[PDB]
Amino acid sequence: EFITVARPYAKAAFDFAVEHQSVERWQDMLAFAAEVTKNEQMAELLSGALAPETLAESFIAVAGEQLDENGQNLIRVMAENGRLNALPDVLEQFIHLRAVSEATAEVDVISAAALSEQQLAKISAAMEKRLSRKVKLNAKIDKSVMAGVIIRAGDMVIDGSVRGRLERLADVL
Amino acid sequence: MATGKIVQVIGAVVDVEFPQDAVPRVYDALEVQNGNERLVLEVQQQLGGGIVRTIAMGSSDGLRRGLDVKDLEHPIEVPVGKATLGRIMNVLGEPVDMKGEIGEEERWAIHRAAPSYEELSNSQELLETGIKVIDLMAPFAKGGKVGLFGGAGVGKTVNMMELIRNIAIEHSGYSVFAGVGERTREGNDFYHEMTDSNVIDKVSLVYGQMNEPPGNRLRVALTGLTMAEKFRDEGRDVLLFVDNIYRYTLAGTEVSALLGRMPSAVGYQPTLAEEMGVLQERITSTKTGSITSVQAVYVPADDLTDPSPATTFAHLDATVVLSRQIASLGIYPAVDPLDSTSRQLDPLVVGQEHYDTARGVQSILQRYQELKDIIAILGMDELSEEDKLVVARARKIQRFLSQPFFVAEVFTGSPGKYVSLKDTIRGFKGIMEGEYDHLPEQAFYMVGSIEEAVEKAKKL
Amino acid sequence: TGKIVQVIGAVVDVEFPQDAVPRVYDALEVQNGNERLVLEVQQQLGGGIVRTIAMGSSDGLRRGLDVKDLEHPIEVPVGKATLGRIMNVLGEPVDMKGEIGEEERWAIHRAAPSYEELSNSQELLETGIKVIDLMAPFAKGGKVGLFGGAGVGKTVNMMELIRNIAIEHSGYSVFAGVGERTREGNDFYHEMTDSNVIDKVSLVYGQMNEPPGNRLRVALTGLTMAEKFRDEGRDVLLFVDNIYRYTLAGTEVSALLGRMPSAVGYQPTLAEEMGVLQERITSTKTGSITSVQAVYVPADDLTDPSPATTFAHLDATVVLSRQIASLGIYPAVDPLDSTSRQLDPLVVGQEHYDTARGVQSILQRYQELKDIIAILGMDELSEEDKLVVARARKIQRFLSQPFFVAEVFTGSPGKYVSLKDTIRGFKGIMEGEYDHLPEQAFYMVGSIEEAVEKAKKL
Amino acid sequence: QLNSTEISELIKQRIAQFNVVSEAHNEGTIVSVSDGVIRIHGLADCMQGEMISLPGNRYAIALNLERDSVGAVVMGPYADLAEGMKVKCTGRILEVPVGRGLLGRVVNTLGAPIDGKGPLDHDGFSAVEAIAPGVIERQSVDQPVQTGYKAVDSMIPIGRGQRELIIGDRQTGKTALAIDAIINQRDSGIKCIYVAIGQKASTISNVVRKLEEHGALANTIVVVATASESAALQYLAPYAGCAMGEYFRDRGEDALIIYDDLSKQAVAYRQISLLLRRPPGREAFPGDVFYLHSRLLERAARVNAEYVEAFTKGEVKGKTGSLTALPIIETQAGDVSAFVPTNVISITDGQIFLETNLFNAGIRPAVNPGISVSRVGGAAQTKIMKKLSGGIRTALAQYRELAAFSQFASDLDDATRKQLDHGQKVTELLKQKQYAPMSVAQQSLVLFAAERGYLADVELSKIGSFEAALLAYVDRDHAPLMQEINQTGGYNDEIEGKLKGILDSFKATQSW
Ligand SMILES: Nc1ncnc2c1ncn2[C@@H]1O[C@H](COP(=O)(O)OP(=O)(O)OP(=O)(O)O)[C@@H](O)[C@H]1O
Ligand SMILES: Nc1ncnc2c1ncn2[C@@H]1O[C@H](COP(=O)(O)OP(=O)(O)O)[C@@H](O)[C@H]1O
Ligand SMILES: Nc1ncnc2c1ncn2[C@@H]1O[C@H](COP(=O)(O)OP(=O)(O)O)[C@@H](O)[C@H]1O
Ligand SMILES: [Mg+2]
Ligand SMILES: [Mg+2]
Ligand SMILES: [Mg+2]
Repeated sequence: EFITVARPYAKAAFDFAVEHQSVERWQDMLAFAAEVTKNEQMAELLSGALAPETLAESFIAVAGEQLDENGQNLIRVMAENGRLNALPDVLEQFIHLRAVSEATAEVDVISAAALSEQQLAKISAAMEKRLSRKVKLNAKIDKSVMAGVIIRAGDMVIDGSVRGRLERLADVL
Repeated sequence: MATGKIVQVIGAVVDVEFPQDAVPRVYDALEVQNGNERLVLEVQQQLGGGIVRTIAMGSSDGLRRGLDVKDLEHPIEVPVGKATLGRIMNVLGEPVDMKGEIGEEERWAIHRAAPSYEELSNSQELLETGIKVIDLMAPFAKGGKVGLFGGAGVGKTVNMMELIRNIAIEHSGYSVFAGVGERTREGNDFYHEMTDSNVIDKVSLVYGQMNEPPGNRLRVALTGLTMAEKFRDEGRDVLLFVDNIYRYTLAGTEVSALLGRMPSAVGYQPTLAEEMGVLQERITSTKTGSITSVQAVYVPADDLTDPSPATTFAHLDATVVLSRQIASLGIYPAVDPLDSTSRQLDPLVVGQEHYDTARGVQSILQRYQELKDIIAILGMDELSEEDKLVVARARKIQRFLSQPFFVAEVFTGSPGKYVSLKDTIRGFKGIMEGEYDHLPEQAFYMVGSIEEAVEKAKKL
Repeated sequence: TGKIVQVIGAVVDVEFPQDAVPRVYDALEVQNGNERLVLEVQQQLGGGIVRTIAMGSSDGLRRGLDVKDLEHPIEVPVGKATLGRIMNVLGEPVDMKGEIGEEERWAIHRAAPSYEELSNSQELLETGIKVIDLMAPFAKGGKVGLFGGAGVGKTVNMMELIRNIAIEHSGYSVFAGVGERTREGNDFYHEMTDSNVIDKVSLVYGQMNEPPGNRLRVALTGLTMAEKFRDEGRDVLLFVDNIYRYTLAGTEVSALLGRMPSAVGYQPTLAEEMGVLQERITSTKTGSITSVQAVYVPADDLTDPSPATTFAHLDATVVLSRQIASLGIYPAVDPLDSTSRQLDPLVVGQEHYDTARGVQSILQRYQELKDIIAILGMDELSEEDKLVVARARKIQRFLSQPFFVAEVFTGSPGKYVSLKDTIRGFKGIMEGEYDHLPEQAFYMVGSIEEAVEKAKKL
Repeated sequence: QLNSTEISELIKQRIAQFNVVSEAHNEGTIVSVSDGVIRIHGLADCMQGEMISLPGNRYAIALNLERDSVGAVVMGPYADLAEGMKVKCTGRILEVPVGRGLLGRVVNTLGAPIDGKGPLDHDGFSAVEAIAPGVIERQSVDQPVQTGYKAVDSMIPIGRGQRELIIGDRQTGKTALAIDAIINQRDSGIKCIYVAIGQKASTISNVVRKLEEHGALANTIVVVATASESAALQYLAPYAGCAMGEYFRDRGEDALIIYDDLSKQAVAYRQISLLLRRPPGREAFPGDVFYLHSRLLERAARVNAEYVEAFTKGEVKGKTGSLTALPIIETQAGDVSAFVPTNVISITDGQIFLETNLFNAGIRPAVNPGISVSRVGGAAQTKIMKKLSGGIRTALAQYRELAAFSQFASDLDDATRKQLDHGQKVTELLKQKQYAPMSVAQQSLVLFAAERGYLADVELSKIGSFEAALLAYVDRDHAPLMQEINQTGGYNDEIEGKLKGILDSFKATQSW
């Protein structure tokens, strides 16, 4: 897993994209690179011991979607360090650094049944106060919980479900 | 043209990267200009793509990253043949005696495969060394291997000097001396002794001195073996002297540690017994020629059990054990007659005469060892009239095994002696059978042949 | 201005802006909840990260806390104001009295005095202990070390040396408790306070309850006060309660600092971490430090890397052994291993030297006979080897002595034996003038007259 | 999966332009600081062993040249350093002041004066790391170097150009013997060098004070690397000392170098290796710790007159040079099998074994003769000493063979009891007080007294007073014979007759 070795590359790519006000182009470029990493044949080549400046060039060849200077340079650095497989995580941490920079968040709302669209309005209004960030919502439905709602925002959760109330009563006794 | 570049230098270990077509094979030799001076690297491993890890055969200091490296497309190969007699060479076959270019006609790679079991011939021609005790107690055939075991200061190196001199002067045989991990003082002593004794023009010398990287000290044994094999293929009977196996094994331990291999029984490389078998199995008597070998082997801390001497034993055909106690009493060669042994000491090969004489001597000394402590506690005047005779004859036998060497003349000024096997058996049999009960003990000390004991007694 | 990014046991990793990264040994600070935690940085990793050791309980630290960079190393009160008061490794007062009225504060990391400034002294120091100042006399301004396993006497001996040297000495004194019992620290503090000598002793205590950083730096905190008193021109006593804990605390933290283990799991920098401390505890032309150090040896193994590297840094080495204590012979000094740089004919005179070497020769000759005695019994000795053995056993007894600080154990009153009075007794025992007395006449007595007087009662 | 100094802004630089211009291969920037090792980024033209120059006036030695990093060790206090500091590669290797003017000075491993007596008067600089003279440039060692100890000079001779290991457990006289070997040269024409590794400074000050009391300090160089100095300055100190001894060797003079506890250079090098993440060997020592000591000790050589003429460009003709080494090793619990002793016992030409049982039993210097060896042997002795030591060797060998019965000696026959009580007396004869070195005339006189049976009737308790009385007697009555032996070492029927007469008349008329 590359959660840790991806942090420096995502941070460098984001700090560069900001200087040039191209964050969106960089995100799409990384999203394409992290896809070419997943192809059946390319994932074979990435594992075999090729010399870095050969693997990097064969990888560059498969992408005209990369602005020839700054995206290809990132590919060449990651290739020199032997980390092209880390791109699918560079993408996630780039999206994270962006969401932080623009003060945005994305809340999952899980319920036994879909909400009335006034509840959703008040939920978003409330969370945009719990968090400084402008919040999207993704409503989701799960009939294990049977009343109330779960609000999950990052690693924080608010366990408003009655299922939670029951399991939390059982353990008082 | 030069097609590689250095990418790491960590001590003696250098990494070089080539385009993935031109990757050198293992054991290939590379070359680079370390300043105004050339340096050659031996490939040890092909790892990853294009990169190759090597051991420098020389001073690693002064290497930059990114130097151009040129790959010779052959292993380290050395000059061979008659041109090398009387010269000194390092592991790369360059002269280090300042007499200039070698004059080679042919070069051989030092890495080659051992003779098949199909090509060997068993032979039982006993070498005659001219040393009383080694000839009597530890006979060895052509194509055999002999190990001189002992601590420090017992006489391995001068015993090998004397064997070289005797074989070169009495039998005019060619010899090769591989100074694995040589002490430069001893190498200079050896050179001057061989030129003074006038044998140098029948010995070719290879020196990997101690002050050199591990790879030199490891591959010098193979350079010497390659010269010996070139002489063998001419149909000769060469004799190969390895000045210490123990330093061959330490050089292997160093090399293995540098490459980062996982260590084994007492810090020894994992490949110990395979390096030893690669060395020792090229020394054999083929149908075309023969390589005999004498090998000094230091036993550290007297234990005989740590992996180095423990693994050498599997290959030797005879063992001569030297003790410092015997040496301190002043009876050089200092060979212990009761612990030294040979696989060839049986009547079918040495004949009942020699076998009987050797077992007789061992029996007399083994009985004297019994009697020593009765002599200590009860005094000698209490011994039987037969036991006092056994004591006198054991003491005379014990004196008569000592001998003055031609190369020890620098130590004591006494002139050296060469003693045939016939005179050895005749003398020891005469002693054991009472023919000399009338001579004093000291008439046998450092005497040489038995007639010289009667010539000496008159002077006493 | 920095963030915590890892917390592994006692070591904390902090991330700073690229232009503000602290220097090595600078001290940081964190608000560990309702607390203030001081971190001392050990390594500058790359990229603005810095790796630190916590001077306090590491529990409760979250990631992402905010740490403040104090731009100076750890600094302790020092000088005359710190006298008679107990202090933390951080120089904070630990007795319930008020603040320390110090005028000046010193950083605890310092360079050793130059080779040019050192001084050497032949002036012998006298102690009430027969065996010490016979076999291993030591001199004013020099180093002494007591080596022993667990529970053989290296604290009682140090309290006796305190009693015999420190009360009868005018200058100030410093006692550093490094990773030993807090019970003993309280006992010592109250003994001093109840005998009204506490106003001449400065106490630093970093006992075994504390986390590794305190045990790691408390010895330097004590050396800094001893060095201040030295440089003022005075002459000082420095007692260290167990210097082994100072390297053990380094071994506990080494692997977390990401360093490869050495011979027996010890840090790779053992000899340097030990030398950088013991090279600044020395006397100089401007003033002198006399020091006694207890040195624990683990598993009674005198060849363990830590005692082995410590031996070289001491003038007089006193080696205590369990096989002597189990005989009830206290102090359990092993006279065939105790030694001193001062034992020379030129320094202690010919009579003292000659008696010491005679004692060693007899005791070694007795060691050589212990196997034949074990197998074949004592009746197989030559008529004079029996004499050697009897005198050796008498000498073994006579090296025992009662201590004023051991009355709590044996009830017998302490004895103070002058040097003149002990070389005479040993000359007597060796020359044969006391063969008539039984062995037990010598056990736990002072001068030799007490032995001839004790024989009358059996 | 762990990073290798791929960090945010360094990566961003490459994002901006991957093929960064070749701005300067001459310089780089510190990226890490810890335990005296710094990692440097850049320095494309660094060479292994090269001196790198830091802020202040400080240097580092480039030891690891890797893919995008140089690992270098700071030669001094490192805590001042900080990430981001700029650094330059000098084209140089480490050099040290060298010359005749160093005699009588105390210097640290960089040759800076540390005794406070003012600036050095060196004759130029010499590289610390140098190759030893080849096989063809040596000459056989056949000149004695006198320690003044009856135990050593008779039975374990040291010759000019030898390498004699002193090995034993702690506190057995390893330093006392080596420093008596230096004091004795005070008027021998041999320059001395004493390099102290990892010792505490107040011990070096004390041995310098003893060298100053006796006449020895004006003839010796002291090189100091105290316990608090960084590992690099302890590991390089022996090479600094050897480079100063080679100044004399290469110019037709004789020198003697005493490396104090090389077992503490091996530990400094182990620390440096383990901090650079190099593969640990046995006891965690690095792989090439044999190659560390081998290329140090192979510099102690005797060089023939032709090499000296070629080196000094004709200024010195017909003189051989020589450098003698006496490395010291410490063995924990008599374990000569450990990784460091088992290498240095294999490199050297001899071994002096100091044993703590002899040291306690009163035998000082506590040499063990049945296990010590000198491979040069009699070639390094004056012929009188060569003649007279032959009987001492066997007198002690038979005694070692009979020793077991010493505890049953009442039972023995008188024929062996004479051997046993002669061995005890010759063993009592080799004891010797410290700082009392004997001239060859005195050693030969006493060994003659012992060999020819004159001690056959002296009681064992009195051997020392016999020896002292004999030397005092000889110093007044027969001063010319001593002055002859000391000057020539010869041995003739005449010398033997005169010695026989001295012993007869002394044992007749004097008393002890
Ligand atoms: N020939 C001698 N006669 C009497 N005493 C001696 C003799 N040689 C040394 N000593 C004493 O032995 C003690 C230890 O000697 P020394 O310090 O030389 O040993 P060492 O091996 O260097 O110890 P360390 O390992 O601590 O350096 C010294 O105090 C010295 O006085
Ligand atoms: N036969 C001999 N005659 C005289 N001296 C000898 C003899 N054998 C060995 N020696 C002495 O032993 C010393 C070392 O012997 P050497 O063979 O080098 O020992 P090692 O086997 O350890 O190399 C030499 O200096 C020499 O003086
Ligand atoms: N001089 C002495 N007389 C009597 N008993 C003693 C003496 N010295 C030590 N002991 C005994 O040894 C025990 C060990 O205590 P201590 O000296 O504190 O060991 P440690 O050195 O580990 O602290 C003491 O509690 C006491 O029982
Ligand atoms: Mg040899
Ligand atoms: Mg205690
Ligand atoms: Mg010493």
